[PDB]
Amino acid sequence: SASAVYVLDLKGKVLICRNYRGDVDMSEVEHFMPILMEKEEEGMLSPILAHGGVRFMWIKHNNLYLVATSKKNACVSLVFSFLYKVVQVFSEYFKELEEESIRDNFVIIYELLDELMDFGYPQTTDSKILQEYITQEAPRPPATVTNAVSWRSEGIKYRKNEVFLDVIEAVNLLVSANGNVLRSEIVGSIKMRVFLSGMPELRLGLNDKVLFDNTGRGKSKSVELEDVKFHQCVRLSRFENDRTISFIPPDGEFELMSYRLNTHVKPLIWIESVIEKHSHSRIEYMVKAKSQFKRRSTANNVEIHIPVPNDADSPKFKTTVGSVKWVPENSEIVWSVKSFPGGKEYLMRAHFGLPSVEAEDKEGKPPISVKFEIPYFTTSGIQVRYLKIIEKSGYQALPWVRYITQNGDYQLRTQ
Amino acid sequence: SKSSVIGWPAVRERMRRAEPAEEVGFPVTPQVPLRPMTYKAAVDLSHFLKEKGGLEGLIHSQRRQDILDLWIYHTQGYFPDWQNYTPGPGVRYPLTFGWCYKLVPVEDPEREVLEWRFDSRLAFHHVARELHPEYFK
Amino acid sequence: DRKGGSYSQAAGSDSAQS
Amino acid sequence: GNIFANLFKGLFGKKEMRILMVGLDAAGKTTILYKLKLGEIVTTIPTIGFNVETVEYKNISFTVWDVGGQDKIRPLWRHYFQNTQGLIFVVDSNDRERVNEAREELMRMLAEDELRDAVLLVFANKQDLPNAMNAAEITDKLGLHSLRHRNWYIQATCATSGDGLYEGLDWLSNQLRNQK
Ligand SMILES: Nc1nc2c(ncn2[C@@H]2O[C@H](COP(=O)(O)OP(=O)(O)OP(=O)(O)O)[C@@H](O)[C@H]2O)c(=O)[nH]1
Ligand SMILES: [Mg+2]
Repeated sequence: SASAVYVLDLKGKVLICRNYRGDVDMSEVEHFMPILMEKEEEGMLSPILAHGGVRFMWIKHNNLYLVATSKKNACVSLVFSFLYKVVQVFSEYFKELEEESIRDNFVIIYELLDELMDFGYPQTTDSKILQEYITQEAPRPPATVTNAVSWRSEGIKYRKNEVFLDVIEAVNLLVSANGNVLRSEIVGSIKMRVFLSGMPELRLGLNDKVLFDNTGRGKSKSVELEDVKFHQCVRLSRFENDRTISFIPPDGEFELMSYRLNTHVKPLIWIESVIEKHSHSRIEYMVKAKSQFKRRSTANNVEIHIPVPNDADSPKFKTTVGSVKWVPENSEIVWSVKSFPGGKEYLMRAHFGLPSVEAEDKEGKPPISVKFEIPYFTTSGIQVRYLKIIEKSGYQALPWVRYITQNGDYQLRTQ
Repeated sequence: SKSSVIGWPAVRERMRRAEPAEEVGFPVTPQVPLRPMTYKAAVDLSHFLKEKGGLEGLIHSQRRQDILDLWIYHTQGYFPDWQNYTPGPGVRYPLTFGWCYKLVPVEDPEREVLEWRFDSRLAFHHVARELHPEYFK
Repeated sequence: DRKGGSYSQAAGSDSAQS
Repeated sequence: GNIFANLFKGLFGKKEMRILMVGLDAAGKTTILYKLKLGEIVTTIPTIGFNVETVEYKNISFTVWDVGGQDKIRPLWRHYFQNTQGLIFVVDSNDRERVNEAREELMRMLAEDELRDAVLLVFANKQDLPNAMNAAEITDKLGLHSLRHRNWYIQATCATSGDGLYEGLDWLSNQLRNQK
């Protein structure tokens, strides 16, 4: 129940404002900046502000804060969802999200803001559907918005029918300083770029553990996805009935399903790091990286970030494989490895100086995070079984998909 | 299939060597298609096994079945899920339609000795589907 | 070619489940 | 890469080296530094802070950083331990009561893992009174032979006369430079 959706800037100036109900004065935005400054300086800053009887709930963008004022007991989750949809629409329409496009795309920005939400209740949020009625370079609105299918425009024709899938894995490991992993969860991400003719009804089929158990084949390798979040095109009733994933793919790239299940296996990359930091004399980084993944998979662009001292200077890196560089901007040693074959072992021996004068305040111990990304390797073992592409006209589709394994929240707690 | 013919003798020898009663990860061949075994493909595989021998009358074992499924997946790209048998006790029919292979007693269904027996009626009659309509959807 | 694993063709449905 | 310029510079002398001047107060450290730099016995007030000078001998710039022996300046010797290659210890053989304090200070300064490549340089200062010990009694009392991985050398230098300074400089050059 947002009262006025406005876009701020880094200097407190409102780049664009669009009131939806008018129950909140437009002058309340001026007090948002002092309130945010006071909250930040006292540690009480939150995404949802409160200027007396009006709450300023907004998120932080790349360069401006999309603060949406409200007065009644409006849904905070609804406001956040509307802000996220607006950000996604802006990203789809404008390749950059900064002040350069706010002051240059006002003619289309105002129209998009007016069409997106009326009276604080959003009605249209599909970028592809919205691009057929509001353009910066007007006909009647498309029937897709009025029709039930609001995520697949009818009449789309292509020379070929090729759909590219992307099974992107997110290996997140929360390893404590004691050497044990606390939070080790893998979140799947099935992002497909559907490019077909017409409005095909894709029938996604995978080797799900529940599906295998229901069919009676609960004995082979099946992915045990604890949480499965289907897209808007995916029919919730069909999935709830008999695990049938049937939905109409959209035109372009979109996220169909987002699996998320816990992982009880050993980490793909094991980092054994030591800190022989002398008392204001020197420091040693005996960091060893052990690859527990399969030898047939190579972790391309492996970047194990080792947090070095903030005031360390004149550092020396004695590694074996991969270039090691220290970035003073990040205050850490980036153990960058181009190709990391499975089962390999890279040993590094850091050595950096330290000023004689001790630091005035503590700096903390940021966790060490690795940036391993091994393509063609599915840690969860989930494999796509079938993709039922059915069209009324009748055509031979050529679906495609690739499996990519990377590191998500794979941080290692320091000592 | 020259590759299938070559792999049939080695697969049969490995199955015979394994008695009737280390590397982590799931590597995938780049560009290799993966899909469930079809009824026609299952029928062709059953016919080839019957003609070449080594599968009809062999003692059914978990290790031998797993090795055969892995070899079939490696040589054809078929998932190792269509080589399933109906629950016992007694004669177990193939879960996938078109398969000509079935398990029959040779003497709890787990301790019962079973052997692979060719059955041409499996490719035409859905014995497994009729026995377990719920499992077939 | 493509970084992150070469794209592989997908099947149409579970042919082994009818 | 090419090292022709380095070879040309080394053909006529390129190495400079460094040195440190630490010890108890009134131990002849300032007078020794003045004699090494100028060559005269200059009377100066106690070193509240520190004195930095350089000595050019044998084509090597022997920079000397005098450090006082004051109580408030005793723990300040760690400031010069950074980017330091040499260290010279000035003993006070004329102060029997301060000999133990000087030995304790030398042991404390020698018990740091940052100062490991600095070879020991014991200078017998105030070598003009009959109460001064020899070059072995002072070393035996200080236990210089028990300093593992430490190259120490005891030399007797007279502040008023200046004898033995050349021998100490030659020993320091031989310990620092390992060429012809
Ligand atoms: N007359 C005489 N006095 C000496 C001799 N050797 C050392 N001293 C004493 O040592 C002191 C040397 O002090 P400085 O030259 O100013 O420098 P320092 O040795 O670091 O002493 P502080 O400045 O107090 O730390 C003099 O005041 C002398 O009293 C010597 O050979 N003859
Ligand atoms: Mg002095």
